[PDB]
Amino acid sequence: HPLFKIINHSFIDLPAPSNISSWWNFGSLLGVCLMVQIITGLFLAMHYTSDTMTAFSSVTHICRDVNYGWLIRYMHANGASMFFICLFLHVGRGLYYGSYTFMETWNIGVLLLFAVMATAFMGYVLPWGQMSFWGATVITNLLSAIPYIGTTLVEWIWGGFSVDKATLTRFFAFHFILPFIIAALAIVHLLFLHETGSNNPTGLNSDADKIPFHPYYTIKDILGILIMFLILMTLVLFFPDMLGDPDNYMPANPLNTPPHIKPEWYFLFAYAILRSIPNKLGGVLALILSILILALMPFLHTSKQRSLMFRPITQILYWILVANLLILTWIGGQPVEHPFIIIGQLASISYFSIILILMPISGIIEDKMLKLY
Amino acid sequence: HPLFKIINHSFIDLPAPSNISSWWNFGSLLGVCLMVQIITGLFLAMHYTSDTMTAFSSVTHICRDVNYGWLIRYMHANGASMFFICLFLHVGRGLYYGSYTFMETWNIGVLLLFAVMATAFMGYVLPWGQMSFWGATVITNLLSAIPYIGTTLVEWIWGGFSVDKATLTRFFAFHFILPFIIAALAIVHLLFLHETGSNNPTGLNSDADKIPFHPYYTIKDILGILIMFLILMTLVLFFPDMLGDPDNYMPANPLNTPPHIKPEWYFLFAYAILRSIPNKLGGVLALILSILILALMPFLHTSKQRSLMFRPITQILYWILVANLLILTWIGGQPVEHPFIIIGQLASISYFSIILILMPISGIIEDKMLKLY
Amino acid sequence: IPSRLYSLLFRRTSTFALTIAVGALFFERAFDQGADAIYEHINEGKLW
Amino acid sequence: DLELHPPSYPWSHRGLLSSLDHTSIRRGFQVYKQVCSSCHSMDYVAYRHLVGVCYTEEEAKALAEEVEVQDGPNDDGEMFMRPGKLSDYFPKPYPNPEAARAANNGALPPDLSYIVRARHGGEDYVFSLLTGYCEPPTGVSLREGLYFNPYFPGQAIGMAPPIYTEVLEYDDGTPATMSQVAKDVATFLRWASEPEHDHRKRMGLKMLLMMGLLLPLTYAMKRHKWSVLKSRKLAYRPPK
Amino acid sequence: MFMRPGKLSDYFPKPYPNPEAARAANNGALPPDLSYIVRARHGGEDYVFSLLTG
Amino acid sequence: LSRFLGPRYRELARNWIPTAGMWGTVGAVGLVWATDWRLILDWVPYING
Amino acid sequence: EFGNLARIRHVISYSLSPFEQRAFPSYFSKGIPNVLRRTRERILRVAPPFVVVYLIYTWGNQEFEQSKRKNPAMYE
Amino acid sequence: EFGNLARIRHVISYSLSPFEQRAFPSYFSKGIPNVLRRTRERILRVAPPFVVVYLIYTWGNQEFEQSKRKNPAMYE
Amino acid sequence: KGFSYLVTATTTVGVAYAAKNVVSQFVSSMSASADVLAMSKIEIKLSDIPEGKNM
Amino acid sequence: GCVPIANAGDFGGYYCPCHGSHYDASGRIRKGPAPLNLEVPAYEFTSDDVVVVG
Ligand code: HEC
Ligand code: HEM
Ligand code: HEM
Ligand code: HEM
Ligand code: HEM
Repeated sequence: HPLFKIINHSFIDLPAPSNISSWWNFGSLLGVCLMVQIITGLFLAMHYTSDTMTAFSSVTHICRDVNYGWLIRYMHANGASMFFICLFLHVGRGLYYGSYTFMETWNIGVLLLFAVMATAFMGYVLPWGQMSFWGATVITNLLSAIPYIGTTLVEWIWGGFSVDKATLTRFFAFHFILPFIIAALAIVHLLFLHETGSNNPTGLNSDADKIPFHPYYTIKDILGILIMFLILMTLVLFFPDMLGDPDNYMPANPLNTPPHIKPEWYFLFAYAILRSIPNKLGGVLALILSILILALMPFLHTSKQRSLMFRPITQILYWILVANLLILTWIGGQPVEHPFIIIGQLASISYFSIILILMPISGIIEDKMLKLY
Repeated sequence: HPLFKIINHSFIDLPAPSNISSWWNFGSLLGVCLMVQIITGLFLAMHYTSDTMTAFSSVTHICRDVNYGWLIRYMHANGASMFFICLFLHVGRGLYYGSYTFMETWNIGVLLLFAVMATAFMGYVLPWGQMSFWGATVITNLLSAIPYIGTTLVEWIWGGFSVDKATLTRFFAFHFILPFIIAALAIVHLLFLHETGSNNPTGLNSDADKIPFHPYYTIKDILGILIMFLILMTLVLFFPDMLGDPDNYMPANPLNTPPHIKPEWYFLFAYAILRSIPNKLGGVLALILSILILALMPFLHTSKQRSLMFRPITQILYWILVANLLILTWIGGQPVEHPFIIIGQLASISYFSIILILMPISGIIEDKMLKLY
Repeated sequence: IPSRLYSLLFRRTSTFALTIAVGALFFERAFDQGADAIYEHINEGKLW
Repeated sequence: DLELHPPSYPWSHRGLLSSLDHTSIRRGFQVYKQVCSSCHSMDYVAYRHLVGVCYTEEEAKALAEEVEVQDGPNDDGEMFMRPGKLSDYFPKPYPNPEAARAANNGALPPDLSYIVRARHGGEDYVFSLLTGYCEPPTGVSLREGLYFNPYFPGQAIGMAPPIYTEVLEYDDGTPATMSQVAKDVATFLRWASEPEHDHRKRMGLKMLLMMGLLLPLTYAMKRHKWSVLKSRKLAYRPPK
Repeated sequence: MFMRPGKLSDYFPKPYPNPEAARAANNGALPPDLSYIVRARHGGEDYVFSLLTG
Repeated sequence: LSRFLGPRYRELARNWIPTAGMWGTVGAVGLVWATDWRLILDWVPYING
Repeated sequence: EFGNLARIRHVISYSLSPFEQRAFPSYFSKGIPNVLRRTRERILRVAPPFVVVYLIYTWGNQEFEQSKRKNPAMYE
Repeated sequence: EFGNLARIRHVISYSLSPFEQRAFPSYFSKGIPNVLRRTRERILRVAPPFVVVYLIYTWGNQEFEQSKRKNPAMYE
Repeated sequence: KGFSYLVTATTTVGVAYAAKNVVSQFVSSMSASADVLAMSKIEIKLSDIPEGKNM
Repeated sequence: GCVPIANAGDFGGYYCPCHGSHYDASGRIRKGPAPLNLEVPAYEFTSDDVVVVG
C-alpha cells in the first residue's frame, strides 16, 4: 500500500535526534489528549441538549443516570485541563530550546493555540451554569471593545441582545466543529516539521546522530502516555473539583451576579493582563498580544546559538519569564484591590519587556562574551 | 513550499487525461456537495435542539423566525438529495468505464458510500417528524435480524427499549461527526487515486495525451459546479417539497404509524430488495450485499478491455442493470400487493444475476469475438 | 471599441479588478431594481 | 391505500414565479379565527408573522389585543393573564391533547399549522375535504361522530361540515359562499405552512436570471481555455 | 391534572410550583436547589455545616 | 533593514506604487460593497437605496 | 509527474492560441450533426431497457388497479 | 531520509544487544550522583526567580490582609 | 483580448454579486431571529418601588 | 457586562463585583474602570404608578 509509506515516513523510519529529553514527549501527549477529548466529547454529545431550559438538566442526567456518565464528563473537563498543561509545557519547550526558528511550524502552532483557547472557552460556556453564563457575557463583551464594528460583532456572536439560547446552541455547534479543524491544523503542523525534522536540546545539527522512532521514541511516547493517564485519572477519580469552580454547579441566573468572576485557570494569565491595562481596548489588545507575542518570537532571535543549553543569562531571563507568568496566573485569581493590582501592572510590564527587549539584548551580550559579535 | 507543493502536484499540474467527459466532473461535485452540506449543517446546528420535546419546534423556529433559515434548511435537504444523485452517477461511471480495477480507490469508495448512507439516515431521523420516527424504528429494527446479538445491538443503538430521546440525541451527535470522517476518507480516496491518476472513457493508457488540470479541468469543474448549483437552487426555490414526504411535517406520534411509510428516494432500491426476500435476515443480508456487491465488482472483471466504449453486449447488460435499478426504485414506492411484489422479486434476482453472472460471461464472449480468448 | 476599453481597464490586472469591483458595486443596484420590477409586476395586485 | 385523489385546482400560488394572493390569506385567517380556531391549533404561528403579509403592525396588535393569554408567573407566583401581544402565539383551543380529544368525540383536531404541508396534495386535499362531505353510499355505514368524506382516509372524518354557506361574513364583503371560504382557508393554511412562499419565489426569479447570465458565460470561458486543445491537430511523422 | 402516590421513578417533590412563590413565601429570598449545594458552595461540606451551625 | 535601504530598491517601489494603490482601491470598493456600507454608499447617487 | 509520464516519438502536435481562434467554430454547424451522429450509435444499446421499464411500470399500475377493482359477481 | 542525512568519516560506533546487557546498570549507583550533579549545574539559574515569586505571593497576601484590616485610628 | 476578458470581467461581477448574496444570508442567519427581535414594551409599576430601592 | 449590585459601593448607587466599578445613584460611573454611565432606557411615565420602559 502506498499509504504504508506515509505511515512509515512519519512514525517508523523517521530519523529523530537521539538525545531529545522527556519534554519532546509533550506534543504527542497533546495529540493523544485531542483524541481523548474528541472521544469523550462524542460520548457527551449523545446525551447533551443545547437548550437553555434543559442544558443543566442534561448535564445532571449525564452525571446521575447515564452509566459511567460522570466518568466521561469529568474525564472531558480534566482532559481539557491536561490539554492546557501539555500545551503550556510544549510552548515552553519551543521557547527555551530555540524551536521557533522553524517559523512555519511555529505559526501553525500559534494558530492551533488560538483555536484551542476558543474551543475551551465555548466548551466551558456549554454546561450553562452560573459561572458559564457570566463568563460568556464577559468575554463576548470583550469584543465590544472594537472601535467601530464592535457592537455589531458582539451582537452577531450572541445572536441577540444578550447571550441567551441563541448563543448556547451556536456555541455547541462551534465547540463541536473546531477540534476537527484543530486535527487538520495539527496534520499541517506535523508536515511543516518533518520537512525540517525535530530539534535537540543542545540546539546543534543532529544529523550525525539520528535513530529510528519505532523502537526508541515510541516506547518513550507510550511511557509518557501512561504517566499522563496516571495524572489524568488521579485528577478525575480523586480530586474531580480541585481545578473547577464551585459556582458552576448552580444554574445560570441572569438576575444574580456572582461576587467574583473568573475564567478557568489557564486563561488567568491573560485575564491579569486585561485587568491591568486601564483602557478597555488596551486590555483587549494586550491580551491578544499576550498570545500573539509568541508568533512575533522568531523575528526576535538575535543569537548565533539556537538553544538555551549554552546560554546562561537568557536562561535566567527565561526562568524569570516563567516566574512572572505564574505570578500573572495568581493575580488573575486575586480580586481587585491593593496591592494585587500593582503587581498585575508590573508583572505585565515585565512580561512584555522580557520577551520584547531583554532577551535579544542578552543574546547580543552572550555573543559578545564568546568573541562572536 | 511544502503546503503548496501538494496543490501543485494535485490540483494545479496533475497530469489528467485530455478526453474525460462530463461524467468525471461528478466526483468533484460530490466534494463540493459535502462542503455545502457541512456548511449548511453548521448553520442548522446553531439553532437546532436535539430534544424530543423541542426538535420539531426548533425546526419550525428555523423555518419561520431565523433570517433565511428556511433557505439553509431546504438547501441542506435538497443538497442531501443532490449528493445522492451525484453519488449514483459517480458509481455508475465507475461501473461503466471499468474504473473498479483501481481496487483500493474502489474499496475506499464503497466505505464512503456506506458512511454517507448512514449519515443521511440519521439526518433524516433528526427533525423528529412522524415519518422520521417510524422510519428510524423500522431500520433500527432491521438490526434485530442479527441471529444472536441482534436484540442487544438494537437496544444499544436505541439507547433504550424503543427509539426515544435517547436515540435522537446520539443520532444528532453521530450525524454531526460522520461527515468529517467522510472528508478524511475522501482525502484517502483522492490519495489512492493520485498514486494512479484517473481513467479515460476509452479505457486505454492515456499517458501519451495528458494535460494540466488548472486551466483545462478546473474551468470544467467550475462550469459543472455552476450547473449543479442551478439544479440545486431550482430544487430549493421552486419545488422545495417535491423531494420530501408530506407526513414528515406532522409531529412524531409514537402511538400512530403514518400509513404510507417509505424510505427516501435514494434508499428505495435497497428497500425493494429487503422487502423482496421473505426471510428477515435474508433481506438484511441481501440489502447489504446490494451495496457491497460493488466492492466485489473488481474481482468480476474478466475482459481484456478496461472500458465499455468498445464492448456493446456488456453495454446492453449495463443499461438493463440501470433499467432494473430504476424499477427497484419504483417498486419500493409501491405498496405491498400484487403484482408489485413479483416484480420486486424478479428485479432483485435479475440485479444480482446481471452483476454476478451475466457480465463476466458476456466479457468472455466479447473476448472470443475479437479472437483474443 | 473594446480596444479602448481593453487597453484602459481590462489589460492591467489591477485595473481589471477595479472594473470588476466597481461594476459589481453598481450591478447589484441595477439587478435588484430590474429584477424587482419583473417579479412585482408579475404578481401586481397581490403584494402587500 | 384506496383513496380518492383530489384533483388539481388552478391556484395562483402554483405559478412558478407567482406569489400568494394576500387578500385571500387575510380572508382565510378570518375564516380560521371565526370557525377553525375552536378546535384546531396553530402552535408555530404567532401574530408577528402576519405583519407584512396581510396586516400592519398596528392592525396586528389590534388582532393581538383581541385575545387573552396566560402570562407566566405573577410576582406573587400566581399565573395571570394578559392582553395578547404581537409576540404571543395563537391561543390553544384545548389546554391539552386530552381536552381536544374529549370535546371532539375522541378526534384530535390536528394542528393546522403545517396541515397543507403534512397532507399529500394538501391544498387540494384541504379544499376537497372541507368541500367533500358527501352522503355515504349504500353498503357503507358510519358510526356517530363520523362523516363520509371520500377524500378523508377511511371516509369517516370526525369533523363535521365546518363550512356551511354563509358560515361567516367576510369583512371585505366578498360573498361568503362555502367555496369562497374553503379556497380562502386553503390559501391561508398554505401561507401558514410556508410564510416564506413569496419571498422565496423572488429569489427564484433572481437566481434564474443570474444563472441565465453566468451559465452561458462560464461556458464561453471554458470553451476559450479548451479551444486550444480542441483545435490541436496531431500528426505522426516517423523518420521513414 | 391529578395527583398520585410517588413512584421510584418520581423525583423529589417541589416545595413551590415556581420560584416566585418561593420569593413570596420566604420574604423575598429564594431558597436554592440543595441538590448541588455542596458542590456549588466553596468548601461546601464545611460551609453547610458552618452555616447551619453558625 | 540594511538591504532594503537601497537606491534601486526605492526605484522598484516607486515603479510599484501605482499598482499597489489600485489593489487597495479594489479592496476598499470591495469592502464597501460587501459590507453594504451605507455611510459610504449613501454618497453614490444610483447605489443609494 | 509531467516529463516522466510516457515515451512517444515523432508525433508532432500543432495548436492555436485561444484568442486567435473563434470561440464556437461552427458550433451548431457540425454540433447538431455530431450530436445526432452520436445518438444513432448509442440509442439501440441504451433505449429498449428503459422502454420495457415504461411498459412494466404502466402494466404494474394498471394490473394493480384491476386487482383493486371490485368483482360484482363476487357478492352474488 | 536515512542514507542521505549527513556525511561523517572514520567514526566507529560499538554497541551491545539489549538482552545481553543489564537493564538498569548501576541505576542508583550513578543515577543519584548524576541527578545531583545535574541539579547543581542548573539550580542557581532556575530557583531564585521562583523564590522571589514565593516572597511576592506571601507579601501580597499579607499586605492585602493588612489592607483589609480595619484602621483602628479611623472610626475613633 | 477585450472581448474575451470582458466576458471574464462580466462573469466575475455576476459571481461576485451571487457570492455576496449567498454569504450575506448566511452571515445574517446568526443575527437575531424574529422571536427575540420582537421584544418590547416592558410594563413597570411605580408603586412597586419605594424611595431608595432598585428593581 | 456584569450586573451592578444595587445598595452597595462607595457612591451609594451601584457596584459591579467584576472589576470594581462604582456607580452613583444616577448610575454614573464614578470610580473604577467602567467606561461610561449605565444606560437609561427610553421609558414612559404614563402614571406615577405606571412607567412603560421601552
Ligand atoms: C375551517 C373551515 C376548517 C378547516 C380548513 C379544517 N377544519 Fe377541522 N377538524 C376537527 C376535528 C375534530 C378533526 C379531526 C377529525 C378526525 O381526525 O376524525 C378535524 C380535522 C381536520 C383536518 C385534518 C384531516 C386529516 O386528514 O387529518 C383538516 C385539514 C381540517 N380539519 C380542516 C374539528 C373542526 C372544527 C370544530 C367543529 C371546526 C370548526 C373545524 N374543524 C374547521 C376546519
Ligand atoms: C469533536 C470533539 C468534541 C465533542 C463532540 C465535544 C462535545 C462536547 C459536549 C457535548 C460537551 C458538553 C458536555 C459537558 O458539559 O461536559 C462538551 C463540553 C466541553 N468540552 Fe468538548 N467536545 C469535543 C472536543 C473538545 C475539545 C478538543 C476540548 C478542548 C479544547 C473540549 C473542551 C470542552 C470543555 C472545556 C467543556 C466543558 C466541560 C464542563 O462542563 O466543565 N471539547 N464537549
Ligand atoms: C494542538 C496541539 C498541538 C499538537 C497536537 C502538536 C503536535 C506536535 C507534535 C506531534 C510534535 C512533534 C513531537 C514533538 O516534538 O513534541 C510537535 C512539535 C512542535 N510543535 Fe506542536 N503541537 C501542538 C501545539 C503547538 C503549539 C501551540 C506550538 C507553538 C507554540 C507548537 C509548536 C511546535 C514546535 C516548534 C515543535 C517542534 C519541536 C522541536 O523540534 O523542538 N505546537 N507538535
Ligand atoms: C458536519 C456537518 C453537518 C451538520 C452540523 C449537520 C447538522 C444537521 C442538523 C442540525 C440537521 C437538522 C435540521 C434539519 O432538519 O434540516 C440536519 C438535518 C439533515 N442533515 Fe445534516 N448536518 C451535517 C452534514 C450533513 C451531511 C453531509 C448530510 C448528507 C449526507 C446531511 C444530511 C442531512 C439530512 C438528510 C437531514 C434531514 C433534513 C430534513 O429535515 O429533511 N447532513 N443536519
Ligand atoms: C463521498 C463521495 C465521493 C467523493 C467526494 C469522491 C471524490 C472523488 C474525486 C474528487 C475523484 C477524482 C475526480 C473524478 O474522477 O471524478 C474521484 C474519482 C473516483 N472515485 Fe470517488 N468520490 C466519492 C465516492 C466514490 C464512490 C462511492 C466510489 C466507488 C464506487 C468512488 C470511486 C472512484 C473512482 C473509481 C474514481 C476514479 C475515476 C476514474 O479515474 O475513472 N468514489 N472521486
